[PDB]
Amino acid sequence: SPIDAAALRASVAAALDPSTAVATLARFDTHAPRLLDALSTLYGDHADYVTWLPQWLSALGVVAQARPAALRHLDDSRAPGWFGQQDMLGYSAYVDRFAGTLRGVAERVPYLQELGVRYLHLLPFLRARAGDNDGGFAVSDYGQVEPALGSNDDLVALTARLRAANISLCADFVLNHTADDHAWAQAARAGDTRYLDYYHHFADRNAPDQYDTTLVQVFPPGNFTWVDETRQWMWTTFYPYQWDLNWSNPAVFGEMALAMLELANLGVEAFRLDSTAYLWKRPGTNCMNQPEAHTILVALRAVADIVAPSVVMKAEAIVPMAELPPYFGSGVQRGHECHLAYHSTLMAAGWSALALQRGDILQDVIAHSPPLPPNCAWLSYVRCHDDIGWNVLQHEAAGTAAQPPFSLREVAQFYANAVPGSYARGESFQVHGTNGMSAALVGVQAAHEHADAAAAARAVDRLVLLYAVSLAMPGVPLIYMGDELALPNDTAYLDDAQRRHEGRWLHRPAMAWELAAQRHDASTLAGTVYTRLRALIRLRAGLPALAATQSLGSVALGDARLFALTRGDSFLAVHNFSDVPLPVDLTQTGHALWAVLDTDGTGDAPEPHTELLLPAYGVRWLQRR
Repeated sequence: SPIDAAALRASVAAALDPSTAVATLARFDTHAPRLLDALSTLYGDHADYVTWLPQWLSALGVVAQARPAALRHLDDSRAPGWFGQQDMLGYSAYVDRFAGTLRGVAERVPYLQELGVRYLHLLPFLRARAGDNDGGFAVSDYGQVEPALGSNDDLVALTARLRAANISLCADFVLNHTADDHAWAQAARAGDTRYLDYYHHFADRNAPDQYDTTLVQVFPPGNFTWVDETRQWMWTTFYPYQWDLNWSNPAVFGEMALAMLELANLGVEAFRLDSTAYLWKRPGTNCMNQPEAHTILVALRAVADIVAPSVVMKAEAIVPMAELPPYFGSGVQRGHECHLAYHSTLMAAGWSALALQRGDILQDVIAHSPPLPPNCAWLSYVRCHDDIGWNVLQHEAAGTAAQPPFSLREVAQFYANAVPGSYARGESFQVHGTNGMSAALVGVQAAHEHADAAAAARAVDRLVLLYAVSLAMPGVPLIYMGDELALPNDTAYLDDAQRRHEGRWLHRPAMAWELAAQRHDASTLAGTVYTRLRALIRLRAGLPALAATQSLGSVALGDARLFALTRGDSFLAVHNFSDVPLPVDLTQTGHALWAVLDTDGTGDAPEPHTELLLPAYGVRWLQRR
């Protein structure tokens, strides 16, 4: 048998230089049983399995051999769980909006380094469909930088610059579907049945019709598109020019694993795995969140474990926190799937708590946050390139006997300025999500409109408060580009025939480097925000209690306006989500004489306290000494 365990190790060994292959073959021996078990489960009976597996493993070995020395070094030196250390801070941005090009990004590395960023997410920058391309999410080549943004050489140079600054690049890997002008799609359109089989194709409406009875439409239109060139119905979950890959075909698994490693070899250190819920289709289901989708992620993780162990696997899935634990792996796979998942529940709860002046909403979220397996952590965030999806908080909004319900529509209408008096200037997305920048959402725009200096200062307090919550979490707190300067909404897109249909442009502004130049000027908005965030980031970096290995807990306080969380046994963070100054008796919760840290940037001590008086929207960080 060509696929004997021994012959499989041989397929990989056949590509490696015996002299630099010891480390790779050792990791193969460790992780291959898990990988091969998963591949067998997925593809064991596929007609091409036996002929596919050995040559694919050889191709994997070839890509492993090509792994640059500088990246091999990270593989060898990075400890498990490195991405959850307390000095980890993240930043998410579009390449064009941030600095135009990959070269431009490289030139702004010192800005990121000074901010304290160790984890940089650049939104989709790989070559994407000609014309409409779903904001870069319709990918035409997983192995080539979008030319208007730069070349592969520029990416190599950028990641080398990033590594010197101790920064890790995170890139999107759109696993579920490709642009219809991807090379595989073009080969299908040219009649090559091998590549046609890289996608889901049907000669007539018979199966699509039946699938339509159980599928949920994402863009209410359709899940299938007739392609005249091939005269087939193609599965198109999202836009008609995005064809769903056929993950039941092992060739597709092989190709995508290789594309991942080839990105890693250009210096990508973390993969935002997108649209993973849709990877597996099963007749008679909604074709979402099938067990096989996780098995695929397990297999990809094992490939990374063998070839590029310093790489991080991140689930993109924006869902209620209760639905996230499967991404960290189930059963013997626990700790062997995704390293990271997004804490969207906490994000939405922050905004809700702020609008309703109810810290108890956050208390509840922390109290029920899923425990993190070893080498797993959260991405915590306040905003992102998408609208705020309130739906993740549906469960909490229903409330309980001990927790009063709240209205998600009331929160959304607040932020869309749909009720008189509101300080927010967001907009409803075409319960509907909310578009807008953090600064416009917390009251900065409205304060300016009213020429109100006091109201602007309260807005800043709210912004810093939301970020403080993220910064105390186990994992990577992720700053959305420009929030560190309180960048405002961008309305110019309304005048752009090509962009006006897309409301999310409101919160996708270009970086204003003239405001960035003001970040140390305490007398400016940019400077006040940046300095206050830096104070927290600096403290975070010096607190081992905040590392992802340490516990996360909540402390119930008598007042629903307050919110308290603990990290490990030596850190406590107390928050006031109201506009009223409120006292806290530390002895009530066994925190008497804990020291108050200098979160504001001068008190100045720190000193032991037995009680606190928290200003409106206030944050206090305390350490056990």
